[PDB]
Amino acid sequence: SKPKILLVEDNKINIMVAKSMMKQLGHTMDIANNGVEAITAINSSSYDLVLMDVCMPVLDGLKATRLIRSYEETGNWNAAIEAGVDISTNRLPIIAMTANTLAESSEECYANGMDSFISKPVTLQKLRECLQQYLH
Amino acid sequence: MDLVQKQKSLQDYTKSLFLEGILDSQFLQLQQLQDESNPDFVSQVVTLFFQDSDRILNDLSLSLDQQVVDFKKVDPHVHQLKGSSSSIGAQRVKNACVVFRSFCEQQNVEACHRCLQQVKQEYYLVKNRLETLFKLEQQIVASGGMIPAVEL
Ligand SMILES: [Mg+2]
Repeated sequence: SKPKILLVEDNKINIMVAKSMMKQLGHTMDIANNGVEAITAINSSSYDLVLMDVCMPVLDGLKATRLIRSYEETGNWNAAIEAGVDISTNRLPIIAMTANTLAESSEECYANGMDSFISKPVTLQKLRECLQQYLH
Repeated sequence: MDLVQKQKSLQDYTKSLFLEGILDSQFLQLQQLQDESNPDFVSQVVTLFFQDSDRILNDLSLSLDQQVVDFKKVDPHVHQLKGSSSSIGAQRVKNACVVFRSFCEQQNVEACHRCLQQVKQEYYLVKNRLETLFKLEQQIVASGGMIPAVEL
């Protein structure tokens, strides 16, 4: 049972780099390009870890995380439905990837329900440190 | 045609780019990922960078030429270029984009024009230097030589 990992990121360069780093660490990942795609993936698969970009179009990672936490609390996606998202007790580890701006403090990540964060640019050592704590 | 001197020249050239601030240590992360399991990885990532960034710079150029400048159309382009540059270690492009975002925030159109020109100058510089890096590597490899792997 290899751990299942979801990468949520809108920047294609960032995806190619993170994919190769994770491969060297022995992991493959599913890819979502915005919060709506993340929710679609999460609704249909059971992940062991989600790496969640903060700033994305359509639905950002902070709102997506709140909606996933609401789902975990209530058992349904009604918060997401009310927020306009189209949708057809085991707390997901969600790690923010932040971009060094006022709009992306670690405290803000935490206030939207993220468990931890990695400061971009992602490096092998930053990923390693994260995986060794959150993947068993 | 001395391969030992070619390889030393390539090391010195690479070191110069770091000293000059054109590349930062994130570029080394990319070089570390390139191995027998991933042989052209750096060039592949950098080529994607150029493809995407060429398109962004043309889009930004159109957006700043419009009679009424929609800054909500401009900023996402500067943001994307900042992120991409950061992730390949194009430090001077990244820093020019950080300054650009400041003047986008303040809605200052004249400053933004100047910032766009600067980003272009830095982008064309790093493009020239990285295209040349790959040219030097390919020369050595096609001559039966080798680039030692970055084991950092
Ligand atoms: Mg993003």
